[PDB]
Amino acid sequence: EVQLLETGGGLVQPGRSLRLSCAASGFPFDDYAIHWVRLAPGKGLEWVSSISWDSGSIGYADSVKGRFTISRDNAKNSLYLQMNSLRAEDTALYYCAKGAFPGYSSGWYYGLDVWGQGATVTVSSASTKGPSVFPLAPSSGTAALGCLVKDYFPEPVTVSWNSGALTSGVHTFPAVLQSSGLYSLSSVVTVPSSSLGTQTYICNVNHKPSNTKVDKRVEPKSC
Amino acid sequence: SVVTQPPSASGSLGQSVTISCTGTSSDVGGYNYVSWYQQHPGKAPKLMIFEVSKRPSGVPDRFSGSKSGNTASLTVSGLQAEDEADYYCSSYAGNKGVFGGGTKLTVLGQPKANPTVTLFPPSSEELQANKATLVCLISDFYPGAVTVAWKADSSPVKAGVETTTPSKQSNNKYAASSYLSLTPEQWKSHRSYSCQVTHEGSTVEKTVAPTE
Repeated sequence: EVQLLETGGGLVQPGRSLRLSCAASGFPFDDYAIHWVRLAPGKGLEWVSSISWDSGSIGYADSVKGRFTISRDNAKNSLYLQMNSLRAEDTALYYCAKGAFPGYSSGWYYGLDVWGQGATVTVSSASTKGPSVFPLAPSSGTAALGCLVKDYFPEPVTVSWNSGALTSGVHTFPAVLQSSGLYSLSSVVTVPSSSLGTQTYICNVNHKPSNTKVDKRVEPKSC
Repeated sequence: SVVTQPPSASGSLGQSVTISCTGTSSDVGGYNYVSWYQQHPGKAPKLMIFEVSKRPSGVPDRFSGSKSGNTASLTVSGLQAEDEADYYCSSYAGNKGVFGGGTKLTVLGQPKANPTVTLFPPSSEELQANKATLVCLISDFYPGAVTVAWKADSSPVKAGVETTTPSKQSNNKYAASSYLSLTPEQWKSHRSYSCQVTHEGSTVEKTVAPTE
């Protein structure tokens, strides 16, 4: 299938730089023009940049003109966006999107049919605090287990299960901004009961601001 | 530039709702290249309309496009539960594109969904760190309004309560969570603690105990 995957996200201070990548597959990347579109929190979509198949046509939004640098490597089927001198208003979710037809403006003519999952970019001068991860054990025909991502700052944290292999039955929840100024989060998976002593459930918490990466095995309580 | 879009739209199940998209003579009113996109929470946008009124393969006939002057409109007839999402319009502007502000579409008057509540006691690892947290999790409910009440035995809790704002998940349904913070000595002092989830007049209660 057609597929686009953005990488290179994270938190970075106002004025610093950050480079985004978009890996393409499933379609002839050699001929199509690709574009960047961001989604700012609370706002809507906003077009960032565009580049033709041979880099002969390049365009930027006025808010990032002379600030971002778009490029591509057709041999690696990869699109890039070099973001320098980042501002707080650059905090957004950056999407990699291809057009319906390989032309430059054709993505505007006939729409952008394929989008990637996006890569989060945060531009703030805030402080940093790593989260404590505690397991929410189940009672040893389904059961609910999870782990508690407690007292971190700032947003966000990513929680996967079994290095990403456990996606079915995984319940997602938003974070509380507690009165202490710190966030807290919890992730929970619903699994069949007859597998508590058989399978291993590990929640992978990644808080890039603090460079904290915790893997907590969640196992049934011993009453 | 800026393409004006109403922040929110609404329509009842089976009814119709039109979402306007207003630009200028150099974008919306200058070309017949207006696109419409649908975005469910947690997922990438999906092309619904291109060239003002053309539908790609995979888009139902319920979505239809039109344009009149500097104003493009998206009409969704026979509104359905899965149509609740965000909708952005796009337009060509001369080697550049521009999106609308976006409109949240709420489908009013649908069958309710009862929340699934799960309450977790404090873990032994948190208690060994001289802390204690009760984690109440509420998911798969609709509509989004919900009240969460904590109880020590039968009496209401004094302080230490944090609760999320209900937000829709990838399955297009709402989910929230509430956190009751206690010291380890408070946790072992009461017989039981209860999370009370009131949703659309119905109340659910889950209970944990330090002994059980």
